[PDB]
Amino acid sequence: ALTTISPHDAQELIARGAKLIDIRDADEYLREHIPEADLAPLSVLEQSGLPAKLRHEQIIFHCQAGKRTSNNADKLAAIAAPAEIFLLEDGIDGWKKAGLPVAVNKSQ
Repeated sequence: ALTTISPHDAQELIARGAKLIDIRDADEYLREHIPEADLAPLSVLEQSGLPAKLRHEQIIFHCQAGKRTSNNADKLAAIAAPAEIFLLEDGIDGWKKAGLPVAVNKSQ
């Protein structure tokens, strides 16, 4: 189910109970961390497979500012299956769409 959403409403699903699988770096990005996310890179999505531990009804798949997801966003949707997989409109904004900073090593 190669589908996507808008960086405004997508913040409703996640806030509704949607797991956000970040298929990005870990330590390289350890600096910042979305207000949720769920470490699950191709490595894990492959070696581990579907994010069962982070599987519910509808799971998302994104965490970039436009690179090349569509490349393997198909088999990927089948990797997190059986489940409703979705992509995040080219734009890491979304959560930042409302000028909201992610979880940094120093919040307070």
